[PDB]
Order: sequence, then structure tokens, then C-alpha cells
Amino acid sequence: ADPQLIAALYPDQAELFLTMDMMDKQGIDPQVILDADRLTVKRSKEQRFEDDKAFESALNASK
Amino acid sequence: AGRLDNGFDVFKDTITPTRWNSHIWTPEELEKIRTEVKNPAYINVVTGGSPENLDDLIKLANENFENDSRAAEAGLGAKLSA
Repeated sequence: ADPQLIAALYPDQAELFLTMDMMDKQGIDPQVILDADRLTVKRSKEQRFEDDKAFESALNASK
Repeated sequence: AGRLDNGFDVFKDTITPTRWNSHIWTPEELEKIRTEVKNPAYINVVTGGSPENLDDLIKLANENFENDSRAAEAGLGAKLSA
């Protein structure tokens, strides 16, 4: 009904809102998210640190 | 039930003197700190931990200086720069 007020008051679980809105509004199966979120490697620090530079440059350099 | 306590030492309940802080440096340990620490500012920060001893604080204040210049820089600068 309001995908905004619900989004705001709870910034902590934006992950759940994203996944649910993937699940229902868009057409993807609630099975193909399950593996990819179960299959993930632990970012172990190293992976995470690199993706994070990566986002940082990319978002900043997109115009 | 409350029963007013009437005592408070801002130094036992807030800042508690920790082991590493409040240690005057032994005249020999300065020689180790000057050679095996890249920047001495991180000898203070203690997330632990972390005794004993200075042979561990060196390993921590070096690894934290490595963890800093790898990412802290990118994240903060980028986020506030623009």
C-alpha cells in the first residue's frame, strides 16, 4: 500500500524490502534468490573491501 | 526500591584507566615503539584486549594502520568529498 513510509521508518531491513519487492512486483521466482543468497561466500573482509571500493567509484563516476 | 546511592567516581564508571593507557613508557620500550610502529597514533586505540604485551600492541597498531590506509581512506573521502 505504501512502499515508502514502510521503507523509511525501518532503514535497517532495507534488504528485506528489496528482496520482497523483487519477489512480487518483478517476475523473478522466489527460488532463484534463495540459492544465490545461500550460495554466497563470506566476504571475509577481503572480498567485501574490494566490492566496496568498487561501488564507491562506480556510483561516483556514473553521471 | 531505588534507594539513592550517593557516590560516583567519574573514573570508575566512565573512563576506567586501562592497562595500556596510563603506562609511562619504560626507557627501553620507546626504542621498540620507534622502530616497529609506523605511526604511533594507533598505540592508543585498543579494541580487545589487548595484553600482554607491547609485542602484541605493535602487531595491532601495525595491522590497524594497514587496515586504515586500505579502506578507511577510500570510504570516508569518497563519501564526503562529493
